[PDB]
Amino acid sequence: MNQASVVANQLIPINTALTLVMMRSEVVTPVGIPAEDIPRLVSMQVNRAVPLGTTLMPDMVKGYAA
Repeated sequence: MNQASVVANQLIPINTALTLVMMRSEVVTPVGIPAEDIPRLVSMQVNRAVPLGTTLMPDMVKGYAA
């Protein structure tokens, strides 16, 4: 209950460096990268196109580890 994940606020194209305008948060299931990790994600690249409204998962971000 109430646990938020990072959700794409825009289509995020492949190999694009994440910016704050790209990353909303929402309480969804399954649970993705926690919202609190957004600062860590800024400037990291996604390794695939991430459609609008997709929950961002650990395997979608180059080099990401919690």
